[PDB]
Amino acid sequence: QYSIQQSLGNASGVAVSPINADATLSTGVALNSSLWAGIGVFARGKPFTVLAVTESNYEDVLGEPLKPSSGSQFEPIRHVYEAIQQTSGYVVRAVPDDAKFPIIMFDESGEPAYSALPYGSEIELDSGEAFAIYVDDGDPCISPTRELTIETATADSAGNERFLLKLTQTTSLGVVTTLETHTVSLAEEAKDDMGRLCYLPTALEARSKYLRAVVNEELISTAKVTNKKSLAFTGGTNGDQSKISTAAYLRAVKVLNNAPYMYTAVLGLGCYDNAAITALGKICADRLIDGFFDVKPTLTYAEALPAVEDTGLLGTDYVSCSVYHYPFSCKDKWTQSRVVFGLSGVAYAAKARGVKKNSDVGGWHYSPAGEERAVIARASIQPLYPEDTPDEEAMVKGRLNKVSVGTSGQMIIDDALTCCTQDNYLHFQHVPSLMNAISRFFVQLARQMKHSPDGITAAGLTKGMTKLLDRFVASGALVAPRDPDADGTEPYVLKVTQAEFDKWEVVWACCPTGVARRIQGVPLLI
Amino acid sequence: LYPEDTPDEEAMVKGRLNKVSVGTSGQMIIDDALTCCTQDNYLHFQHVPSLMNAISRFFVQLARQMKHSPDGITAAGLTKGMTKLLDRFVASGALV
Amino acid sequence: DQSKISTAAYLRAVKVLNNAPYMYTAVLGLGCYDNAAITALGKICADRLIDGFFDVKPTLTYAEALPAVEDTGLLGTDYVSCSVYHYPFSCKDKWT
Repeated sequence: QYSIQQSLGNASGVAVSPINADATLSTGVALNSSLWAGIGVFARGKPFTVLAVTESNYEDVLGEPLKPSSGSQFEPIRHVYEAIQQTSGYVVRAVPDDAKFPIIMFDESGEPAYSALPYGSEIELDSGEAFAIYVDDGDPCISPTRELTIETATADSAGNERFLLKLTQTTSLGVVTTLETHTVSLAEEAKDDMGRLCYLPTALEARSKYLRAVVNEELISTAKVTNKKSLAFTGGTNGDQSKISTAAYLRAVKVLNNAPYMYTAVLGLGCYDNAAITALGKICADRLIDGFFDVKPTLTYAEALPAVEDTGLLGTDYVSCSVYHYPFSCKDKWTQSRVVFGLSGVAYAAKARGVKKNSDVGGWHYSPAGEERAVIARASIQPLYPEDTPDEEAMVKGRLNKVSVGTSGQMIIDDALTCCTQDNYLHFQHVPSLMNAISRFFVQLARQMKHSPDGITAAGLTKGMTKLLDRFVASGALVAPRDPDADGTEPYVLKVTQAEFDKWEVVWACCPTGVARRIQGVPLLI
Repeated sequence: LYPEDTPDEEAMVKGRLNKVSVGTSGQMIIDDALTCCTQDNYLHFQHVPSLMNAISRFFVQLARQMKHSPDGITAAGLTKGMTKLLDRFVASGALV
Repeated sequence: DQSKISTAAYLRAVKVLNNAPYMYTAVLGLGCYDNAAITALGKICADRLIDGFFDVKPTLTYAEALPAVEDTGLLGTDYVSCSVYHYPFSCKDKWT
């Protein structure tokens, strides 16, 4: 046929305007997905990077669980295991300065040499070294050891010689498995069988998870690789992970702050550094993200209260943050021995269970402390301080959540409170979750409506906000106000004020539902 | 070609990419259809632009014939033709 | 050598295809991975109100697929009917 023009001119031809649709605009936000983020010390992982762990592949990413014999190192992995039973998450690994990774350098002839370098430092190539290969994963080549083999290959039209690199893993007993196989060429312009580019640094950065390579530009032209079998990486050791400086924790927190991925909750994976907890609370307040924190279980009942005040969270600046204390002990599943845990992740599990009760709205109504939401399933619990009882009123004043014995003999979280000094309905965790969800949805929807003529954007904002509020009311989030004489029966009241010519204000008022914490009954005779 | 690796569904939806999956009978299948539209204004779907383009093409072809006509007659012609086309589409189930 | 084709030849072929008396309903990218050619094909699709299908290079991995779509000049509201797909798997040729 022929082209169809648009916005016809002054005569003759006809035109069809582009399709116009604006009342159909909508914003797609899950509002039900819950994800957790945290930092910790793990046996295997890439230092100071955000790593995504799921229910299936978390063990491979984080490596083998740490032995309980070592001090203050088994907590993060087991907290991650407890918290990951519901949803996936993001972790940041912290490493001491003493740790290092191995590097294998190749000469012009092909004679290999071995060295070890710290994680932060960048490698340097001296004269006579064609290139170097190091491990990006950071797992030390102890116990299961990684070995590299080189084989020759055929050319491709242009005569660019290529070779096969094979990385294998060998256990202590002698079991050998093939991990990776790749075809790489020293020539800058090389092609694979399927047409993929064949350059060792580019190929490793594109389709490899373990190895990276750096090639000295001086010796790229004159370099030859011969047949070498079973090249083993030299000794790479991990420093004492029991002692971690505050600077490393701060750097890990800063790295976690700048993460493109979206996470719904922030968890303290066995971190007892006050500065790190304050930074995590600042991140939670900045991102309007719920946060859970744990006081050191080693402290007694009397010493628990000053510990909360020691952390810079007791104030009105951090509202969504919550704290817990758990001084009991249990038994590890992997190793049959006594262990002490921190009550972090169980609260996240309760929150996830409460969220999953609804599909579209999100189901953020339920507090993370209930008869069925929180159960704390563990092998066996032995109290560490018998013949001693806590003070409930002191804990309420200090904003601490305690534990009790359930009807079926299972330990249970009997209260949910946040780190808010005032009693202005904010110490409860039920309301900030709803408010944060509403604010996030409003920000996401308003970001799309930027730079619009007046009137159209008013209708769009009103329609979207009314739909969201109606959905929340239908889900049961909002209840009629407790004062019907002074306040209208409408659960929510929304108003839009243009005010300034370019600025524009929106106000919404909601009545959160009630939480049954104390029940009192009296008998009367008639 | 890349085992032990999984894609991110949400990232693909944000980037307007159509992925593939495994069907019930063991056959690979295209599980989504999206277009290169940044906004979510019902245009990222491929179902609507096809209908709109067909309607526009038919309207252009029919209006090309009715050029240079006295008023009234051309109004009746355009109204009758467009009503017939829209009734046909409604009967076919295009519009709800 | 047909392996290496300059962008000018692709642009000339696209321009020749634009001026075709015959009518076609869809535009397909037959294994063309030149960004300029894909943008020109999308422009033709938008101009003729013709549905278009395009394919990202299968050689890229899952992570690298997303930047490739943004590299092509199709992520916008100007091209609505255009669609893109990714398929990194392999098969066997019937002839060989």
